[PDB]
Amino acid sequence: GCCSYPPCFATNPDC
Repeated sequence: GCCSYPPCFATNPDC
């Protein structure tokens, strides 16, 4: 889960 995990939300343009 990229959009619910804080560091993967901050790095990826879609989230």
